Amino acid sequence: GGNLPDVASHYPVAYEQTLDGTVGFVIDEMTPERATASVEVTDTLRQRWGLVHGGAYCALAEMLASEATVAVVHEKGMMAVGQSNHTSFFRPVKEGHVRAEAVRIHAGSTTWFWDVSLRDDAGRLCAVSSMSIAVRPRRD
Amino acid sequence: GGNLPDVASHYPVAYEQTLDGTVGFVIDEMTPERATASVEVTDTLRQRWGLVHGGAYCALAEMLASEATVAVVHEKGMMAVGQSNHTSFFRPVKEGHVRAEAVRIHAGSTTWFWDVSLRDDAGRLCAVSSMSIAVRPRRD
Amino acid sequence: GGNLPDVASHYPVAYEQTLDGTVGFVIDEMTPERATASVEVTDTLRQRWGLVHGGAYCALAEMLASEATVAVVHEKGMMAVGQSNHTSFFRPVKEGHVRAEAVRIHAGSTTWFWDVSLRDDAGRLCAVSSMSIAVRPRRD
Amino acid sequence: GGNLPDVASHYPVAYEQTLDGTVGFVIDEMTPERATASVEVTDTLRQRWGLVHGGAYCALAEMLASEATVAVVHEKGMMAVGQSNHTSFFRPVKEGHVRAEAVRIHAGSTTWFWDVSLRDDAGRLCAVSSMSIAVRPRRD
Ligand SMILES: CC(C)(COP(=O)(O)OP(=O)(O)OC[C@H]1O[C@@H](n2cnc3c(N)ncnc32)[C@H](O)[C@@H]1OP(=O)(O)O)[C@@H](O)C(=O)NCCC(=O)NCCSCC(=O)c1ccc(O)cc1
Ligand SMILES: CC(C)(COP(=O)(O)OP(=O)(O)OC[C@H]1O[C@@H](n2cnc3c(N)ncnc32)[C@H](O)[C@@H]1OP(=O)(O)O)[C@@H](O)C(=O)NCCC(=O)NCCSCC(=O)c1ccc(O)cc1
Ligand SMILES: CC(C)(COP(=O)(O)OP(=O)(O)OC[C@H]1O[C@@H](n2cnc3c(N)ncnc32)[C@H](O)[C@@H]1OP(=O)(O)O)[C@@H](O)C(=O)NCCC(=O)NCCSCC(=O)c1ccc(O)cc1
Ligand SMILES: CC(C)(COP(=O)(O)OP(=O)(O)OC[C@H]1O[C@@H](n2cnc3c(N)ncnc32)[C@H](O)[C@@H]1OP(=O)(O)O)[C@@H](O)C(=O)NCCC(=O)NCCSCC(=O)c1ccc(O)cc1
Repeated sequence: GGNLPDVASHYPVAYEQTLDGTVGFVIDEMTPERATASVEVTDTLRQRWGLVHGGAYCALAEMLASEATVAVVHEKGMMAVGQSNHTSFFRPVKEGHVRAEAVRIHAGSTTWFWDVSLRDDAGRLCAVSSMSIAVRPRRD
Repeated sequence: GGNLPDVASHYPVAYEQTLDGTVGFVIDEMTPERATASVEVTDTLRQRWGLVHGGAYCALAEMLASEATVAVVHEKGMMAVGQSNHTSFFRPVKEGHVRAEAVRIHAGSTTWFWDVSLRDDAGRLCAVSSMSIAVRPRRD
Repeated sequence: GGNLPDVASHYPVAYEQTLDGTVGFVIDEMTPERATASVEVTDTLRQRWGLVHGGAYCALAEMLASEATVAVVHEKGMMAVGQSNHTSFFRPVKEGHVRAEAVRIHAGSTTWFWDVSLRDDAGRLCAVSSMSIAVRPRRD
Repeated sequence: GGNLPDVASHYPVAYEQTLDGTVGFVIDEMTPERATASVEVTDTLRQRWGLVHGGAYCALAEMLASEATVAVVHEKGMMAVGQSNHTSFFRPVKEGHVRAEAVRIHAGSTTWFWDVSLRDDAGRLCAVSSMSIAVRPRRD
């Protein structure tokens, strides 16, 4: 349901059961240099004070940047996992959607790096995340 | 609830409906300088490859560091929100628990900083998060 | 001098004696939303293995982001200081120049955020720095 | 003059000519899990406003964490370079010394991670740096 890249015939955990399926992350565009995703804000994404949870912006950035890397590297026999996620918070989001745009800025042999912007429905920049993704040969 | 600090009579979102209650975060210890929390790994905490989601370590650190700041500052008329969350991933977790310990290292008039360590059931350091928490006068 | 913003009649340390003047940082462009600076690589910018010091990219980003904030806020009675500097290193520099471009992405009442790109003489992205700048009322 | 680990018979750049020798960084203790260094504050370490430059704390952290890794890995045929440096600034330093303690918290096959604390002469925690060091086989 998430439109994550189809790079394998089966996956260990079905979309609807994962963190991402639970909060409702959906990938829209996906290219080697750029990917977008969004999510409808519901309480499941919020913390008790009624704001989108800082963790939700982190998770959306993490999935989008990792999977954008997976889309390219899996068929090359590689695995891609987050090694560093630095998200900074500029404006709270209370409702509507959060919309993430990941732009690739470095693609090394061992590390890819993506800048992710997280905007609210008015287009305001509410958070950014710098994602460093480790790329390593798959163990099996 | 998740045992979050009881600082107000009403909260906008019930624990069990927040991202925190959905994934199952529970605070164990809380003092002004040090707090701990933990979560059972379930699929809701995982991504589709079967590992604990990077976002889940970030969210655990974010709630713990923030709420451990709230516990001190709420009664002083202040709000505390995540301003920066830098989480780095050293070893994946596939199953069991993730346990977090937040140690406060700076308590400034406008910013508190917490180092958070995230450990598996074997005690191994799987991730760390450097949490910066903004502390502002509460709005009407 | 290094062409830093001229906002005060006296400064505690002369350009040529600061770390900035010692290594040779010079600001080229400065507007409220965007600033650029550059430095010639000399041994003073290098570490003992002959590469540009990681600290040198961090210092270039720090001075540029801070002073580009000073340029706006000093006349408003505010001081601006680095609060967080996250620099990530993609490709080393052995000789030539390092050129920095800071693009402002958030200008909040208490925090400004700048994305800084650090490029070699070939235009290649060698490092980036996410600069968070605290903005406070100036003390007597 | 810096007491950096002696792991090779010659180096590309002599200590006194490097950034580190110019500002005066000196390593005191050095073990596989922990290293310390300090530097006397002089104008060469300060910015124009008379404070220690944020870049100086970054550079001290960077050299100490990289070289602490070099001390162990060079004789194993590896190179160690900074891949990420995230320094956060809690209190300015105006004079005296800055004293850095690097503690190793993860030693992977490709990445080592060090927490560095930077204290003033009164022992106050003025800055911290999270250093991720890439370890790679040497090319020659
Ligand atoms: C960190 C890393 C090695 C990781 O690689 P990656 O993201 O997968 O990128 P990739 O491996 O594709 O390589 C990119 C470039 O890195 C360099 N590189 C990568 N691997 C190696 C290697 N094994 N040996 C030598 N150079 C390498 C190389 O220049 C490469 O370009 P190319 O020749 O392959 O086209 C690479 O991004 C890099 O070298 N970044 C720059 C590191 C840097 O310059 N840090 C600052 C200086 S070192 C730290 C320091 O300040 C210090 C100060 C004082 C002191 O006493 C000691 C150290
Ligand atoms: C960033 C911040 C202002 C945030 O404040 P916080 O976390 O709420 O801490 P708090 O406000 O409790 O204050 C801690 C100490 O900071 C200083 N401080 C805080 N607010 C102020 C203020 N409004 N005015 C003057 N000093 C202040 C002061 O020393 C304070 O101690 P105390 O005198 O109150 O006991 C404070 O942590 C701080 O001052 N940190 C250090 C910033 C720093 O030194 N950065 C590096 C140098 S500035 C950046 C730079 O490298 C640069 C280079 C070249 C160039 O041309 C320009 C800039
Ligand atoms: C961090 C900070 C307060 C810093 O302020 P700044 O960079 O100077 O920005 P500025 O003060 O100009 O304000 C920007 C917007 O922030 C909000 N804000 C700023 N100051 C305040 C304040 N004193 N009171 C209420 N809202 C404020 C407000 O929306 C403001 O817009 P406006 O209404 O003034 O137009 C502001 O950037 C901000 O609010 N960012 C978002 C913080 C955020 O949403 N973090 C994640 C959620 S809180 C952390 C968390 O996940 C958590 C999870 C579970 C749990 O149990 C507890 C916490
Ligand atoms: C990042 C890195 C691979 C780099 O390695 P390092 O710092 O040199 O550490 P090292 O290579 O020594 O290995 C440490 C452990 O990492 C794992 N690992 C390392 N290399 C590999 C590999 N090639 N294949 C599988 N596992 C590996 C392995 O568990 C290893 O332990 P051991 O079996 O070797 O004893 C390793 O630190 C690591 O795996 N860290 C954890 C990564 C992580 O769990 N990130 C979060 C989950 S993935 C990102 C994400 O959230 C996501 C969400 C949704 C979605 O749709 C996609 C992704």
